[PDB]
Amino acid sequence: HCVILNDGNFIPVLGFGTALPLECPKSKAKELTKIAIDAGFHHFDSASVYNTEDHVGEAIRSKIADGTVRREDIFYTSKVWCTSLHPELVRASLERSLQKLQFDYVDLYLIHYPMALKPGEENFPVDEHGKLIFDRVDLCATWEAMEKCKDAGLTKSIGVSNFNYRQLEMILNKPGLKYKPVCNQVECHPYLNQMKLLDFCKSKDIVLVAYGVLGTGWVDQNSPVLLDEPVLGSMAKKYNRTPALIALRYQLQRGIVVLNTSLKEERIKENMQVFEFQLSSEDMKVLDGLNRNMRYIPAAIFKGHPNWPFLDEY
Amino acid sequence: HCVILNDGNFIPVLGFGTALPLECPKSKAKELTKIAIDAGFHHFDSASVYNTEDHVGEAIRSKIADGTVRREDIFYTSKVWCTSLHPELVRASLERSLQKLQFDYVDLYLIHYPMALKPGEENFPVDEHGKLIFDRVDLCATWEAMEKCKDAGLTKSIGVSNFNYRQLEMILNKPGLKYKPVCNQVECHPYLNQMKLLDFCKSKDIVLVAYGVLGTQRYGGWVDQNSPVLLDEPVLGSMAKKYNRTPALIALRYQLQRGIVVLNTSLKEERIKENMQVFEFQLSSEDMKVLDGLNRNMRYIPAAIFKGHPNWPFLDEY
Ligand SMILES: NC(=O)C1=CN([C@@H]2O[C@H](COP(=O)(O)OP(=O)(O)OC[C@H]3O[C@@H](n4cnc5c(N)ncnc54)[C@H](OP(=O)(O)O)[C@@H]3O)[C@@H](O)[C@H]2O)C=CC1
Ligand SMILES: NC(=O)C1=CN([C@@H]2O[C@H](COP(=O)(O)OP(=O)(O)OC[C@H]3O[C@@H](n4cnc5c(N)ncnc54)[C@H](OP(=O)(O)O)[C@@H]3O)[C@@H](O)[C@H]2O)C=CC1
Repeated sequence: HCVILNDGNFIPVLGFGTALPLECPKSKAKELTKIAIDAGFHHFDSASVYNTEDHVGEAIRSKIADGTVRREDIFYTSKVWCTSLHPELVRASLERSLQKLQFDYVDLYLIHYPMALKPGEENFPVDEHGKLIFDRVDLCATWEAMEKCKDAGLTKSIGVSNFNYRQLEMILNKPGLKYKPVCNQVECHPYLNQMKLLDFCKSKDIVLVAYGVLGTGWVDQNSPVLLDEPVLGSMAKKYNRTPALIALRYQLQRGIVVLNTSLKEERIKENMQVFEFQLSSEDMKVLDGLNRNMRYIPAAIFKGHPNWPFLDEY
Repeated sequence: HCVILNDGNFIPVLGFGTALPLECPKSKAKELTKIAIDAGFHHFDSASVYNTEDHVGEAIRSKIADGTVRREDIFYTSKVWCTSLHPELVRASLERSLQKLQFDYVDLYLIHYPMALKPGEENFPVDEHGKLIFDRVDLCATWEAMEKCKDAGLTKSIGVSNFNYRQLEMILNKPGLKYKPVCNQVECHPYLNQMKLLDFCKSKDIVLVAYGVLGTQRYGGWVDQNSPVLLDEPVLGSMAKKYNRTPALIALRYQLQRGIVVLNTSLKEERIKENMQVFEFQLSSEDMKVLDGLNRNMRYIPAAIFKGHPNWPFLDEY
């Protein structure tokens, strides 16, 4: 099951992300990758900052050798980090990724955040007081750097992540614009259905790829989470499905491309089930009523940045 | 190595926390307890809300049965959750606990947080909008319930956890006070040395028990997790090389020489052992004030779900 980006390319509605817990060995990514592939996953979401590329790349390659899948049956997304938003550093970043993955190209390249930091190896440069050392950049300048990457054939498509209405407009209403972003990858779940941004994105032919659709110290990790919501728990029993699926399907029927991950092979398989059922129109209106502007990933570490995308209503 | 509490009792300066990562089956705790026991640990920090007591109590009893340790050689701590802060519930919890652990008594009982929630089985009662159902309670009335638990012999010592200046004052300056809290168990580490709260507690014969002394980088998603991490702190990493010790160890040593009781844990037996090494070295006076200069008000455990509560302890400077 796919959908089609405003650049004529197609993308799988269900994607397996590859960001790993701080603990887990980069190597773990590789194993989980394979698992997903054998589970039917063809869409892999990764980023240069995650530092799992080289592994996610190895895994994909491995399944290419034993012919379990063809390179053109795999949609691989990579993202450019904040420390490489300066035009001249955008392409060096994508090639570097490609080098680790040993791919000729990627199927999607995103600007990870509409914010920039001091260029350098350290993905998180900081001062003597421990504060992230920001940096200003002409994003429209960065977007051109991306368009060229698409023209250079390094990526079949390009887009953005964690961009807000204005920031998206800032690019759309760009003088000279050649390619519009095919998507805005943002957190979106029943407690943050991102409708206002979703409809803006729809009225521009841009696809909203969702992450944090299930919500990722003792008290906080044991505080009621998203998949605890009774509006789900019950509705889950209704369809004899698990709440996480109810959560998944909900994002799907909205025409939202949903990402997702797990370290448990038992759950990874379970997520393909999202195609085994539909939600009544009445239930969809019920989930639309759970929203409460609960942004689980605010990117706290950025707050004082000139471009924090989450200050605006959307 | 012990230290004495203002109630005449002694407490091990090094204890093991029995909290478990959301995943790990409640059972894991048992195994982990036994492990640490066989590594020299005698102080075990626990709490009702963790639901690891019956397991932690099974490990201690098992080790008592095979003559590896005697009961009186184990300093066990429990805390009363937010949902049982009403005077008429405090003792019910403590007994509930003793039942699962199968202990005649606990060595220390603390008020887990200065905030209360809707009495009930759910430790995190919420409304139809996902918000926690707060509830007001007269802390002093609770402390009176805490004192009676002492006299009833159910606990040897009593204290508070995650209290700030004012909240401690509000207990100390309590008319008719019988037993001052023996300690204030808070989060404390090189990036949050709690110094101002530390001195106040000392000037009041209240010991300070530090948890999260190494870096949980919790609360927040993957993004925030990457932010500058402690064990990577150069000032520590270097200093560690200077004594041929691990950074975490420099961190545990730093808290000890300040008269602080430290809690710590791990799921790696290799690390649980390595911890005893905190007693094999000393940090020079100079190195001590170097680590003092690391502070940066970095609270990793804010108890975010409580922000809106009337008694959220982390708004005041301390
Ligand atoms: N562009 C951006 O800004 C961001 C992109 N992402 C992308 O999204 C991917 C995943 O998103 P993430 O933020 O982790 O959040 P998710 O919404 O995927 O939820 C995270 C948690 O879901 C749990 N889970 C998975 N399957 C099930 C199930 N069937 N039932 C119950 N719980 C389940 C997992 O637990 P367990 O591991 O124990 O199974 C995991 O910790 C990343 O790897 C990345 O590619 C993420 C954040 C930001
Ligand atoms: N009353 C309250 O409100 C609270 C009480 N607590 C108490 O404090 C206890 C411990 O505190 P906690 O917040 O967990 O924080 P800790 O500082 O104990 O962090 C625990 C982590 O330390 C890691 N670790 C242990 N030794 C080393 C080492 N030598 N080098 C590197 N990493 C190491 C472990 O990782 P790994 O497992 O990978 O080895 C483990 O996950 C709890 O179990 C609980 O009893 C905690 C929070 C709140």
